[PDB]
Amino acid sequence: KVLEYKGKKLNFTPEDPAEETIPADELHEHLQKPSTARTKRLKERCRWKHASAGEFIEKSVTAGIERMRYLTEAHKASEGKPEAIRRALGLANVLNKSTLVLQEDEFIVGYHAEDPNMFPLYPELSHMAVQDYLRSDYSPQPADEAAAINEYWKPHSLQSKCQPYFDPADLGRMYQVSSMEAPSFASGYNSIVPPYETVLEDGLLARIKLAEKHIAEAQADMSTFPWNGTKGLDNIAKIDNWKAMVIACKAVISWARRQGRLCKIVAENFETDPKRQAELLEIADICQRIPAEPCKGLKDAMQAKFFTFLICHAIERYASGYAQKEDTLLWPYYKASVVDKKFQPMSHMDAVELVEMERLKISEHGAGKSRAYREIFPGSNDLFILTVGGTNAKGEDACNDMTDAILEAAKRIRTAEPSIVFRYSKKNREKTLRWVFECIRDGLGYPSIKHDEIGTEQMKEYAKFSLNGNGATDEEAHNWVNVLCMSPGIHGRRKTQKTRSEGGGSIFPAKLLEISLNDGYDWSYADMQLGPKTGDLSSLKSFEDVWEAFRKQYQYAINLCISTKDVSRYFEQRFLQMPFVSAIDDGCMELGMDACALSEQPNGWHNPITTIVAANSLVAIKKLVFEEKKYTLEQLSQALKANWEGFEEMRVDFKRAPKWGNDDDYADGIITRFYEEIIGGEMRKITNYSGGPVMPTGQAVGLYMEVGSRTGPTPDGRFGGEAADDGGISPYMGTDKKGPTAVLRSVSKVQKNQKGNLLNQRLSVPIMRSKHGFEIWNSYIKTWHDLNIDHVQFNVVSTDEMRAAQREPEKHHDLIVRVSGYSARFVDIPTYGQNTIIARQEQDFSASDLEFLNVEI
Amino acid sequence: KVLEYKGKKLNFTPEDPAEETIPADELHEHLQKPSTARTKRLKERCRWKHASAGEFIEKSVTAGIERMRYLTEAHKASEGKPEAIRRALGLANVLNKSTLVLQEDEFIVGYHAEDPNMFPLYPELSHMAVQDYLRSDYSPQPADEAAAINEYWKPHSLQSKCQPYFDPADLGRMYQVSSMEAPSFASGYNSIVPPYETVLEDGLLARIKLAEKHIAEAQADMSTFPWNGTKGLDNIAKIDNWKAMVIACKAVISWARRQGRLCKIVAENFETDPKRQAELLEIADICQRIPAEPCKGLKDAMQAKFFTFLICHAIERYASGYAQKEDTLLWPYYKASVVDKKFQPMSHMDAVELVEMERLKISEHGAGKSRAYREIFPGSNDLFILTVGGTNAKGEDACNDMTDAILEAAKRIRTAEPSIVFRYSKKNREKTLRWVFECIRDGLGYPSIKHDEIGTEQMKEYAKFSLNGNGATDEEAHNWVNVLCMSPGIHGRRKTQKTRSEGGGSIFPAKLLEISLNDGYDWSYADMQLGPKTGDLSSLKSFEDVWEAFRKQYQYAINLCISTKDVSRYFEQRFLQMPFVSAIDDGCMELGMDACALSEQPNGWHNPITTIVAANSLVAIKKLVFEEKKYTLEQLSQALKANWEGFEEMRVDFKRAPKWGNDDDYADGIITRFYEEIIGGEMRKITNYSGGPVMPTGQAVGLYMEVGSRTGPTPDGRFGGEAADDGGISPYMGTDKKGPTAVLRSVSKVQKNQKGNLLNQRLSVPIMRSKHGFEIWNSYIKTWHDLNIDHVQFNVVSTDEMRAAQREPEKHHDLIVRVSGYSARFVDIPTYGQNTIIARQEQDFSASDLEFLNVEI
Amino acid sequence: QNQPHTEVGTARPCRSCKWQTPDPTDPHRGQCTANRHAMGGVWKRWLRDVENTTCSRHEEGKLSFRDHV
Amino acid sequence: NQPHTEVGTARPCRSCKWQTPDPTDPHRGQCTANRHAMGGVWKRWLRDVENTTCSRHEEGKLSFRDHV
Amino acid sequence: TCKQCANFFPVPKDADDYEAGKADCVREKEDEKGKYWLSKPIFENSAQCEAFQTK
Amino acid sequence: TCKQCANFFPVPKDADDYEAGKADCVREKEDEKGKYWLSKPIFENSAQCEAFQTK
Ligand SMILES: O=C(O)/C=C/C(=O)O
Ligand SMILES: O=C(O)/C=C/C(=O)O
Ligand code: SF4
Ligand code: SF4
Ligand code: SF4
Ligand code: SF4
Repeated sequence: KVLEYKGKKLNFTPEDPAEETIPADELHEHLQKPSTARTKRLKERCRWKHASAGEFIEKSVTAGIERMRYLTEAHKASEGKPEAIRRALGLANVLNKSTLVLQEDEFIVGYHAEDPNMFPLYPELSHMAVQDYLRSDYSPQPADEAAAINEYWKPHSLQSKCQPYFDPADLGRMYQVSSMEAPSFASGYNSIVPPYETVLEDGLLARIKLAEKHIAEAQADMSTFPWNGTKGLDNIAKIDNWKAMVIACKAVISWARRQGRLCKIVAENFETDPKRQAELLEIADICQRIPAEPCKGLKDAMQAKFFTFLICHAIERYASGYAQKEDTLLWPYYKASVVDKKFQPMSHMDAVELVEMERLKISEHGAGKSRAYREIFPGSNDLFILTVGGTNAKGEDACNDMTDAILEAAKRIRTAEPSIVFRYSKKNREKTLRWVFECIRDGLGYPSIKHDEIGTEQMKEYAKFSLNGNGATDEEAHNWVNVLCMSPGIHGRRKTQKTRSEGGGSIFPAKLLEISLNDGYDWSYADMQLGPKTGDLSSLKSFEDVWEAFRKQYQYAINLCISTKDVSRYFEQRFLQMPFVSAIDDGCMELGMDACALSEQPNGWHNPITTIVAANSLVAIKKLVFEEKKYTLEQLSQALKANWEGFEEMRVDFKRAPKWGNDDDYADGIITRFYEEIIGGEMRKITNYSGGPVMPTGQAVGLYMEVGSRTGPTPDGRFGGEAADDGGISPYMGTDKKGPTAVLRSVSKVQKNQKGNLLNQRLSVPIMRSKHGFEIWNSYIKTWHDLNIDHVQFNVVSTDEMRAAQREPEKHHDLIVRVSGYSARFVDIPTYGQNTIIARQEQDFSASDLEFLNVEI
Repeated sequence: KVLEYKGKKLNFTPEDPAEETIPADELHEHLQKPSTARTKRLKERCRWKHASAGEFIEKSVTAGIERMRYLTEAHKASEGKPEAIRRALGLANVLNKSTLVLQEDEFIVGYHAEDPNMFPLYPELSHMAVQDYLRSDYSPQPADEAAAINEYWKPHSLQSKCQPYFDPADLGRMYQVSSMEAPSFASGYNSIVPPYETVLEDGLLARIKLAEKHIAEAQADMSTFPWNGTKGLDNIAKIDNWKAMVIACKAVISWARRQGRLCKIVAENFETDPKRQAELLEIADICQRIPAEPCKGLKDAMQAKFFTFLICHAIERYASGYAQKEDTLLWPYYKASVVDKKFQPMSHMDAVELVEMERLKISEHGAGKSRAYREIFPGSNDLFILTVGGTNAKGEDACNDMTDAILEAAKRIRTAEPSIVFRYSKKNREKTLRWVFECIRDGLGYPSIKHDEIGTEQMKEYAKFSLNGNGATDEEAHNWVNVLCMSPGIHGRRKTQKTRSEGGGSIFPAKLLEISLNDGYDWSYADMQLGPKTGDLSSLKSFEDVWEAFRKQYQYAINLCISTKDVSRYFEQRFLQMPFVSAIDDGCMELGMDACALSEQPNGWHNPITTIVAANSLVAIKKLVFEEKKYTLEQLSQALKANWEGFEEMRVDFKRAPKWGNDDDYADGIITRFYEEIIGGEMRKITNYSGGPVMPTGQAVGLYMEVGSRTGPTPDGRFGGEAADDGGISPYMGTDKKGPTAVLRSVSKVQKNQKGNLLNQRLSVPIMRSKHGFEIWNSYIKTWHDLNIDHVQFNVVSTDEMRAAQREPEKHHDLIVRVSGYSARFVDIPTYGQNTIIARQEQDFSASDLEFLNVEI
Repeated sequence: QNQPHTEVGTARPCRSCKWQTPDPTDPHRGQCTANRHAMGGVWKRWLRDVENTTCSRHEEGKLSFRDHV
Repeated sequence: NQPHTEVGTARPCRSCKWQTPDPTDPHRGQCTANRHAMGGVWKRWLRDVENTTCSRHEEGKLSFRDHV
Repeated sequence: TCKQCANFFPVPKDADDYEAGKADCVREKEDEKGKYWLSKPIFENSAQCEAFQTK
Repeated sequence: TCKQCANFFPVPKDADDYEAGKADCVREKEDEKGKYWLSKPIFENSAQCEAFQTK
């Protein structure tokens, strides 16, 4: 294109001139540049386990059975013992009897199943999930033994413990995933923020010694005259917890050392290449010393990180995510290895190759989650979200050479997972910002940008509610990462989030609006009463009546949402203890408590998904039905029940009604109230297990497509089964004609009672691949920061490339797009989601847009 | 004899003149006078299950299996459910599948085993006890099924839960029952004070309705917007507890009604006598309405009382005792039936016959306790101790016609159990007092006397320490009964003691003094180190050094005792819930808590047994070893290791040293310091689970025989294996040579830091059985009350009748004697205990003795 | 007719129909995706019973992931 | 005359008439064979009733009257 | 074959513990002490024992 | 059997997981993606598998 700006003629020609000789519909097939030949071979040989539409993309991926079998064995043997010690014994049995895997060209080693094409299962979490796996084509084998395991675990499963405290009608409404996401105890889905810092600094031997010292001190206190029954009995649970930590840590050390032994055996007996043999011996020594001893170099740190990830996200319990401050966590070891060359001496490109291998190992991590969460992350194994950038405790820029290494590896290897979040501050140096823009302009979809000051202030605010008064300090508040996709949380040796029961889960306003217009009866999907009987159409005489009906629906739904999580946490700390995670947490170790019992930092939240559809529907109802009396509510209900068939003129009238993201005063006025007074305002009144408030972390993450299919037609003009809004604050597909700046100003208006909101923006490809684009992108980020919007993520892919990919998937396998909250391989996304992504407006910048953005060419 | 008193001539000739025509060696065989022929038939055919030396006296008594069988089934089926609901389900299964028993001539019906000659067992409490039962001749059958049941229960037993938290050496020291009684979790022994008042006043249907109302309110609170995670989760345990209460109460109602149905069936199909048929129909209707509905008459009250006792002491859990304020509890229904004749009209003699039948039913109650407690209550089924007399809330006399009916039934029917405790006050009317003296003069040993004011002040003082501020009020403090033998505790609808973990268990000073003289090494019994190494003999240079060595031993032992009890309670409330007891407690029902969790009234205590042996030994050590330097500590130790062989002169010198109970200033000074500074002083430093102090309740209860047989020779003059003192404060047998008044003054000297001290005294037969008996006994009790002595109990038996019963046991079946805190059939006591009882000094009253007592003829 | 109906022990269950995908939470339930609007919407219907339910549009087989949501 | 350990003895302490099982642990025992002339029954503790014997071993079992 | 015993007394339908086919097996016994009666819950179709009285 | 396999590597005495007779069964496996190795804990006395190579 060509833009006239302040007299200058801006030519949007790709920086690399050779890009003029590459066709536009295959561009992304020529952008990957693996740093070494080893990472190229690894990218070609990668065992991707992406999942979509509830099934796995590849026929080679199948569930394992070793974890179920060994956990069941240990549980049958540990009857009568303290539940924490029983959990430690279960983890120990799984780790001691599991098959270990070593693949060719690997440097970071380790796996979470008995075979590199498999993934573990979790019969202790949700028996319905294992039952769904048994009925699936990728079931664990032998099938009868897995069925016996599930039948044994059903009475002890977390689902069976949590369900007796709720109306079966409520749970039936929840499990439909239409107006409310199913509770985590019914699905087994979870998240965690592991304290990698403790593992990397201390080593597990130190944690064992600490737990043993505490045990001896407690036993001596129990034998101290004179005994005090009102204080001494507190030592029983502490001793149980500390013994569980010792068992789990000894098991993990033995497990890592057996992996190193496998490395040495393959070096001495199976491998022919002497270079490969020497490398295997080096890895074997690493796994020998790590994680028993503190980390001394960067390779030590990365191997320890991967071991801790395997235990905290796959083996001890299932937990989605990849939460960590990778650059801050790895910087001391980068300085030891690359800068100072004191232990494991390497160059910067060596660290780049190491991060490449880390990304590929994560790309091979199959997640044994339930069907619901094999549906809502199309085109990816799971959610893997790390955080870099930000500010330190003294408010100075936290960017370093390790951030640049991570970003360069992510740009070179072009893998969808793990996704990256960059906490942006004005303090952030321009070199790292150029690397972030390098990743974004290549269409990877990451790093997403988050407002650093907003997150730090949020951490400070939540810390005030701490039950033991040990919330994050003002200095600790700067050390935060995204828990899964969008919600900030503390990272470090202490006070990190340990379960999704603390925060997470979704509520869907679109279905709530639909049933508000039908007295709480979901006729479109389940033909059943999905909500309270807020009133028939004759009762909704004023717009305020519809507003209050939605308020009642929202209150009922969100109350169930948070209460299920708190009950899940109650039973998690009593029967689903994580002694290993508790061992590497300084607070759990000091207090002798389980990771789920102790909660020094509140972070309660819930995700409103499909908010903008309901908001636009409300704006259209107020505009046409009530204010202008052009259509009656009964006419609208008759048309909606008809799926707009024979009412097409009315459907277009409602579609053209004022919409979010056009800087429209009418639509934005109502929708800002909807966000702050209802979506955030009513949810804020709820208090969670930690004593903090629950605030909305708006996002969509694929559910927007699944919920929309389950949702019926809406006054917004959507037909039934049409996809909902892509992002929580994002404008709906093809509803924005005023350009990017107008969308930014609409997003700017909602500043109250939101813990986070997700904005998805599609930027023009020519401007981005042009030299002018980094300056435009920096200007947008600076305006967005001054606007105080919480988050922004960018997709830069031509429709032509995507349409070609739909027609020829094998040709377009390299291309990566961004769905909301994460990045996916386009060819692995179903046509439904691909079309929702294609229909996102590719935003072009005018002269007035740049003038608003304060661009200086 | 004939004693001249102040010039008047007192001749001690029996009131009954036929006693001059009965020879003195068979007297007590001709005193029983059953009120009706039915109770006479019941007395002749009574199925006594007396126990001695750890075995059962009769070969017809054998263990049952139904309780073990059905509890095991219910526990296997209830896995995964809340532990309280699991306990309720176990009780429900036992009650629903149990065989019910109806015997001839019974009016109060009901049993706790499948056969009238059998008793239940408790595999959930202590697996060692069940193992001991399996190796016994009275083992449950089939033996292999019982062994499999114990193998199933071992990992889940309470003993297995408590043992991991103590040094195995410490537990090994306790389990010998030599210096410290074994902890209740190791034996299964227990006690309880049931809230009979709630059952008799409300009926279980009301409790079920109340629990269901609470459940509904809690669930509605859990679904109330907005949810509060710091408050709503408290409802989970409450709902679990209330549902367990509903299950248990419905089971008990169904069980009682099935018993009534058995009565009706036997009336309609098996019985020929029309009088018996009508009686059976009456009992059947009673069991239909009782305990589902409130009691309306005296028969209702007695049947309900017996059912509640069966559940609280045998079926839901083992619990020794018969704790209740029987006259106060039964008075409204006696007044309804006998005085006002409003429902179930009866005469006074009818109530006497009813209490007779109750006493015989208790005489048929076999206790499935462990071997240790089949050893230490020789000559009785178990401990059954009820309390009558006392004062009401206003401080007025609590004696009534029901008290006299109970005492009259105890007088005519001559059964050892239940024993009676009479709380004495100056307010007590003279009519009841003679009924008390009527029982005592017959040699029954009961009713025992307790100081009312001391108990009431004790309840107030303990109430101050209540954790939730709901201790007994000053009015409630007057309503107290003995828990087992000697310790006061609140009775009523609320705040009653629910487990022996609150108070109970024993510690033995004689063995402690022995090991103090041997650096903590038990050479005499086990050849093992039983206590801390307080010091060798050359280190004990001062008498104060010996004192301090004993203090260190005592502190170690008492700390172990109280800590074992509190750990037992922790695991009782977590895995041994008693939902039925919780249902009939107003506090547990109101708060939705288990009977073992809630402790609104502290009552902590421990029993020092064999105190006077240690006290006299210390007095003799100071006398001869230090003050007179006649023997060195090494000479004394050499004599002890030789069992005084060749050291007889030394043995007589130590025996002739000043002893307790002779009003010796030297001995009483040292022993009073011993009681107040060490026995009471060190124990109160310890605080129990309820937050109250732990105070000594001195008593022997037969343990004195066993511990003496396990104790080596002592400086008091004992040979190895000889029995110790028979009470908490009683003088050692045959060591009091100054008459009864000197014993009274000595006992009165001890006033600080005690919760109770048992006093055994033997009064002369002619004086008590003469027409002057009451006046002398009343003067004795009046002076004993003015001397502020805690307790006294009497034996009225001549040595000749006891020797004749030893020679001709088959002709003295109705001879009843008093041991310590309980009464036993003399012929069922082993020769060892019989000889200890015979050797007690039969005291006689001089002129000066009566003058001290203010006897006015 | 074309809408689902109950048939006890039917030979053509929703379980074997290509338009069905198991429920996200309860594998005993299902989602019928046979109502495909011309504008791309997949108007799913909930299925309480996947073993004894059928309609006229029953087709044995299984769609690829591209044809599901 | 003192108790000694004999592996699998033909006459264990368990079957001796002078023995009564331990009050807490049936694997232990109480030897009541040292009866003083003055009435004392000086019991001695037995760690193992399965592999122990002395010279005074007499198979049988006293009545309760002869025990403590 | 545990239904036509003379000791088979069906539980009334109005009883709290009533189940389909449940009944009380009530027998009489006597030893040297006295005479008693035992009521055990059994079912209509159940195993018969040695003491089956006809009708 | 299952002891003289070329895939039978006895666990070193000093290893944290050492037991009497324990060993690693280490195989090399290859599909369309790549070549990997599997190490499962077995014992000297254990059942052999389909592919036994003599050491
Ligand atoms: O756990 C969740 O549901 C979401 C987390 C996030 O988006 O941060
Ligand atoms: O339970 C005990 O050891 C004693 C109780 C009492 O004497 O009340
Ligand atoms: S049989 Fe009919 S209702 Fe069932 S899944 Fe197939 S199309 Fe849907
Ligand atoms: S064999 Fe000897 S030591 Fe053993 S019980 Fe008999 S007398 Fe005692
Ligand atoms: S159990 Fe025996 S006695 Fe009872 S009803 Fe059946 S066959 Fe008759
Ligand atoms: S399992 Fe097979 S490959 Fe492994 S050691 Fe045994 S025979 Fe060899």
